[PDB]
Amino acid sequence: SRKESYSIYVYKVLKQVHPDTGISSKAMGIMNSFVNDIFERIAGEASRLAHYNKRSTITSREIQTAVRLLLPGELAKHAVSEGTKAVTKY
Amino acid sequence: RSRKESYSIYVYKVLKQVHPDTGISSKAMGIMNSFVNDIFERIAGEASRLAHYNKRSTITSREIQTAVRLLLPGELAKHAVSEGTKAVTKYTSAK
Amino acid sequence: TRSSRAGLQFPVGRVHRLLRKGNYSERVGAGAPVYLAAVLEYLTAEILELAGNAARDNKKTRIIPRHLQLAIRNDEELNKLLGRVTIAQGGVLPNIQAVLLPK
Amino acid sequence: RSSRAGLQFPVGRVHRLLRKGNYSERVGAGAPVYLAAVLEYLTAEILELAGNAARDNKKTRIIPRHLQLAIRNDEELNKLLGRVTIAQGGVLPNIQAVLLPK
Amino acid sequence: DENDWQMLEMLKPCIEEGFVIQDKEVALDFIGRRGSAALGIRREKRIQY
Amino acid sequence: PHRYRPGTVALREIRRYQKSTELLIRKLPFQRLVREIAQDFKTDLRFQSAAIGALQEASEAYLVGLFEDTNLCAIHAKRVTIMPKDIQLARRIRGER
Amino acid sequence: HRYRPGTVALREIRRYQKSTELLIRKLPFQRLVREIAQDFKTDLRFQSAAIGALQEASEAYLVGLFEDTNLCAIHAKRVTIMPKDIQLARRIRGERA
Amino acid sequence: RDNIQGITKPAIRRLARRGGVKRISGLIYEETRGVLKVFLENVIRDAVTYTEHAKRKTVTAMDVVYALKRQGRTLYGFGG
Amino acid sequence: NIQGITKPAIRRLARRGGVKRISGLIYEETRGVLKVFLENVIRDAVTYTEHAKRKTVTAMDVVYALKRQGRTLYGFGG
Repeated sequence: SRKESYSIYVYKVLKQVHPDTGISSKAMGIMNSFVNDIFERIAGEASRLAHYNKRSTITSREIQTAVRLLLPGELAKHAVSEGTKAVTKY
Repeated sequence: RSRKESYSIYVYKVLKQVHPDTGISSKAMGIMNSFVNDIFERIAGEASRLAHYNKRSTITSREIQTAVRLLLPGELAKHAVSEGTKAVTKYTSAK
Repeated sequence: TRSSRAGLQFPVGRVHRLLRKGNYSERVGAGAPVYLAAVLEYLTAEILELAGNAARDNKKTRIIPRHLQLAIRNDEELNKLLGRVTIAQGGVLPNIQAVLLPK
Repeated sequence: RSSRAGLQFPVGRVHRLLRKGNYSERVGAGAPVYLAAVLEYLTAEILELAGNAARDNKKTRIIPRHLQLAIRNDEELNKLLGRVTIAQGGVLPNIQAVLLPK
Repeated sequence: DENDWQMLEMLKPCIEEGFVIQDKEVALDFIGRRGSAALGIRREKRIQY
Repeated sequence: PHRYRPGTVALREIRRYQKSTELLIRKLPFQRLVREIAQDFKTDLRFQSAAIGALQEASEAYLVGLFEDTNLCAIHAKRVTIMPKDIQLARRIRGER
Repeated sequence: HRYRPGTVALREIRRYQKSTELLIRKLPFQRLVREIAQDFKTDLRFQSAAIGALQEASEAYLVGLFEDTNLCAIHAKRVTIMPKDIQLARRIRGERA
Repeated sequence: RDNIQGITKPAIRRLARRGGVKRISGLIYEETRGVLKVFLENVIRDAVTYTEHAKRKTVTAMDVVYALKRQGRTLYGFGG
Repeated sequence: NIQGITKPAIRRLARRGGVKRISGLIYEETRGVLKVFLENVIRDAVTYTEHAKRKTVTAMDVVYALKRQGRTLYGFGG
């Protein structure tokens, strides 16, 4: 049916990183499971923080400190920089 | 002066049922409160994932039943299903 | 209340409030927190049962948390559930490796 | 809003999944932007090592063997996804010290 | 006048404050975000307006 | 067409299988093992094949992890002949019973 | 007079598997925790409850670590531990990648 | 019947070689079969649990994935 | 600094852990593993505290940080 996936988005990512590199179906399934995993982890950790300070809504700041919680140092620092840049540009 | 909550009196009455000649330290009461909070959050999360992987949002007692059989080890969960079904029947047959 | 309407010691209303203020789904069914109260009370009943036997072990009347730790660790399934959760003031079992014993 | 963020992971579909997510009461308007940026950075961080793995064996289509090697060759991505196990993967080509004949 | 460094010197405020918009359609949108664009008008429609 | 000392076949199999990707336990005995344990909990099941392949994948993962820890215990014990008490130590320290 | 080795050692294993009171005492461990935390933000104030929780967690985690260390050191046919036992056990538990 | 011996001795040998084992004893095999059996017991218990609460007489791969998520040994690749 | 962790205290932890006889370099290895674990825990705790926008580490930040480790601790109301 209209089972929605993340196919064409990661295709555009791969075209904008290695512009002449193909990829298989099951590898795309692995990427799909990867994105859904990281999405549930960060959203669950954000919901935990929402309850831990009794704040019933979600801003970007919870997401920022959530990715501070999950990922270790260097990748976290780069992701914070990327998120702040995209947020300020938006 | 926020009015915080606990579980001291309810567990204390359960203790007075099954062990009447038995005291308790309040530190142990905090331990048991943390214990019940942990058990409660685990059962809540399993009920949550049941609701997600079933494409429904109406939590019956049946989802709570299957979460009880998942989270707990076997024979203890069998007695737990017994206790739960008995409480459901005794609460829903009467009012 | 609804508690004696099922004959327990754990409330239904507080649990029914917590199931909405945890946002664990949209709606909460009728008798499901009663079921959960029964499950919780059976669990803590078995725990405090073995805790009382542990209180009988060192011949004390008020339960100290060492008795809690030993009662959790001695049962097989209660060491299966609460194995990944250490307990404050818990300690460990009386454990001596027999291959270390002197002749 | 994808164009308003200049990114590629669509913030609107993220926003729809966050509304049906049981996560708070209300969802801000910049939080899915921030989240889609973090996910884009992680997918680029993996596909970079995937391209290097496909280049080390001179292969065009990236296979899940390349993915598994690319995950285990990083140190921080091993520390993240260590309790994750990818299908079709295999392991590192790994030989111990005392196993080789002297 | 390219040496008219004061011209540049009062410009650079404007350049570097508008620098937050580096392409066309988010600029048109930043306009519609004021320009009588009734909310809900989709982004490409707001830009048409 | 010759025989050499024991050990060359071992390292050759290590290289051949770390080069290789796919399944080591074959399909159909694994399917009948799954059906044996599955019928004992509920009668008359029906299966998706990809479910059984996922089971096989998880099984191979769990055994490979156990063998890695077992070989680390063995090389720690100044031995290469693994013995079942190595697997005893391994599944003790992972705490999974 | 003098006893034999193992008398005092196992006697204190018996004497120290009974009291759950903490052994790493308060103030030097507190100065250590403030030293560790100092390089995250300047001049952070502390509750006593967080210090007590980390003190309990530290002693419990090293109890579990020493259990797996001693099981390794006996399993490799020795009586006395050495730090590669700790390395082996931590390699098993998946802390070292 | 006897499908635990459907796990062959060369299969245990092959999985030892991929993992890196060089010297395989003879007492290892049935202990390995037993550990495989206990693992499959817990996994298929959770799988049948999710299947019965689905009220469907067929076990899906998605249920296997979700049960593995309940373990801590999460499998990607096959959906979910 | 690190040398509040005295030798006989590490010996006492070896006694409760089940160890009879101790080598020498166990001391430095214990200090290293102790420092690594406390670093991870205090980093998650101060991350919780910085989202709390407060200057003092709670007990609750410690409890939920050890929850995030998969090393849940009771006794302190979490």
